[PDB]
Amino acid sequence: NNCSIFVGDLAPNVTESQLFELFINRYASTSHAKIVHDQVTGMSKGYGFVKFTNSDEQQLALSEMQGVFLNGRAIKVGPTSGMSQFIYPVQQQPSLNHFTDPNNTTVFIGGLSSLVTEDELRAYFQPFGTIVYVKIPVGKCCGFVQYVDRLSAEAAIAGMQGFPIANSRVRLSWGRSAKQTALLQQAMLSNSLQVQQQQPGLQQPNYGYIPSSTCEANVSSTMLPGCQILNYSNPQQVIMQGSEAVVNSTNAMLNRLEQGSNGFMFA
Amino acid sequence: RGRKERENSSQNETLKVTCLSNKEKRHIMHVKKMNQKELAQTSIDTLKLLYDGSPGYS
Amino acid sequence: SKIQVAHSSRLANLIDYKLRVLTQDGRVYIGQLMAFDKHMNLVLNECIEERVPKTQLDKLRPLNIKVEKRVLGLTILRGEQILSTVVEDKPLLSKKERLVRDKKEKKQAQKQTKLRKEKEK
Amino acid sequence: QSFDIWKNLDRIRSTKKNAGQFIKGSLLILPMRTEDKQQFDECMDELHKYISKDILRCYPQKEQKDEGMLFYIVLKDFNILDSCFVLSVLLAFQKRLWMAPSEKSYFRVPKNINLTGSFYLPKNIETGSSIVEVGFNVVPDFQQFQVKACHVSKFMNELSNFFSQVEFGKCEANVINYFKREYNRTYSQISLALYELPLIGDGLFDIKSYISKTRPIIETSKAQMIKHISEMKAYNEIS
RNA sequence: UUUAUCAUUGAACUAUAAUUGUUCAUUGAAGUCAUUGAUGCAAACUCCUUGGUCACACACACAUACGGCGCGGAAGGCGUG
Repeated sequence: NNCSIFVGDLAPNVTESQLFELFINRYASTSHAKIVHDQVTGMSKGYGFVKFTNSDEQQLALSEMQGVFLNGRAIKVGPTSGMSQFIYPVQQQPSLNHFTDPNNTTVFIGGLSSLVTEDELRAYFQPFGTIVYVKIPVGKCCGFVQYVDRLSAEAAIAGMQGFPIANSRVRLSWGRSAKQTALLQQAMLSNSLQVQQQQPGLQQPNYGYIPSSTCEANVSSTMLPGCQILNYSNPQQVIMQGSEAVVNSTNAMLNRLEQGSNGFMFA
Repeated sequence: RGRKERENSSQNETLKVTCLSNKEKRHIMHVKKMNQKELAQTSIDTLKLLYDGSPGYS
Repeated sequence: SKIQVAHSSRLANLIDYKLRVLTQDGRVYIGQLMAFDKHMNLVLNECIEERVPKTQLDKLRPLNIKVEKRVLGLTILRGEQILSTVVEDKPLLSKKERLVRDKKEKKQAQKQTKLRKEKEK
Repeated sequence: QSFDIWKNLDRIRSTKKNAGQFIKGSLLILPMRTEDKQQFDECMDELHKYISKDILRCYPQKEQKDEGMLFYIVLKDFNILDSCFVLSVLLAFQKRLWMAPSEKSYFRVPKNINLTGSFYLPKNIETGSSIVEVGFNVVPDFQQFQVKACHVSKFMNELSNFFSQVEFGKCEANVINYFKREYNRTYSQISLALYELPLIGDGLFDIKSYISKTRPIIETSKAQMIKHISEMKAYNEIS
């Protein structure tokens, strides 16, 4: 619930530790407490906020601290939050499946003919973005393509939909990883919870990375914003983006054409 | 009024009048007055807080 | 304009009439007077200022005349650069209704003086 | 129909329902570019022998690049037929130099060529297909109009259907010099932008402060990326 | 229908001007927006404020031209206490 109480008219010799001792551990459990001090002087202005988890304990603390002796003066611990037309919109949650997760960047591919390999399936989904693994289940005619970016997954689904691989139309949707699929199979065999977990984020902001950018290959980088600074390596580590990237990619694609004209690789 | 307007209007239908008590209309008109004054006093202030880190904000 | 302006009235009696006041230029102001003074400085409610252009003046010299009207609202005009004033349009409420309104204003003013005498005690 | 200009000119004179009246307050500007001048001069002398001086005027450049010239062709107070004739001749000539260097006829258009061009008009237009408008024009005052991939008769019919619907009027007097100054200013800006292309690294970006301004930040971002890779490896691990 | 800045010079120039006129430009002082602008002309549609939206009747009067001989309201003139 996180009920907030606003203590006011406090004394000057009352720090955040004394307010946390007077708020928490007295028939309640205050989650946070912060006294609003001055911006440049450092002295307290006499006001402070205390946010607790339960609303009943915060209401009991506000009813018990109404007029209590706080450093020689009153506490005034009445609540701050909790007929206008304008109210903020409130929403429920979609219970966190693998469709309604905005951080879910792995695409479930199906409808295969049990004939495509892993390197060839990497070669289908390589220029859409950087990639981490292309492993597929055996005998299940399906697979998993996990990117790093979500816009790369959007481009992959918007381009690769309706594309027949080996005379067999593709089915693109969302899905979890292999460990989460094993956890869902273990929780669905007994049918107790069958709860999923959200995919972890990127610990944003990230100034250096540019989305939907691939690089296969000393480095004197100027770190200019028009170019690229950092990138994810192709398996995996973090590489500094050099200037001789399009040259190495051109040499790599010419080598790929030379080795694919003969039959040394099918991808 | 005209005759044929009276034979047309008194035969179509009879509508229902809604009406409220004294405290209900008083509370509703007081809420409408506070809404009219809070709309007359408000203004959109999105461009001030949306360009807050702009180099010409100062 | 069949208004029949009063035959023995002055500026104290012509108050709240929709005047059509003429100036030295001819910039005619139309509006209700609400006050005057010794120099004939006239405030004008819902006033409009009308002129004629220089091209329309040739047609006006011996029919339709396209006057230029600007809206001033509540203005206060000086008595130096004015020439003549007439009464164009009658007000909304009548003489008996203004008499009842003036009696209500007198009774309200006497009640306000009784309230000031009660607050002074 | 045919590949001749004059037969389509007779056809467009015939069945356009008294199209002899010109447009009041009409203006068109066609800026074109030629590799050489001597081949252009004979065709322009033939055009001035065919089209009068009051209708069409020509404006040279200042010879700043010395290789690519820029010539303005301003059609002022023109009729609908002379506009089609001038645009057909110029759109044939500025592509015949690349396609047919051995045909040698300034008024006979072959069949292998398609007419595709771009011409400016003033903003005060009222239209109330092969010729389209543009979005995000580069000129502040004028509107760019595009024609693409047409034969001779389709070019005639489309230009006549375009000028039969549009309504011009009230152009500014020395708007030609205004367009000249604005066009030269815009393309001098993009030429200066191409001049800024070798000056990216260490030239004019204050690299000495920009390295120290972003030296801890890229390191912390790289640490966040390494933490993201390690957390992804822990997330995909069965164990 | 009518206007949308001047001056010095360069390559020609009509030329009594502070090269006025014609094509191109460097520079110098202010530099209304408006050209879908301004003036004149002309029609149609729509919407706002006002009323006695009143009492009887859907009626054969008048050269002294019109029975002003109902209940009022709005503006005004004249006369009396």
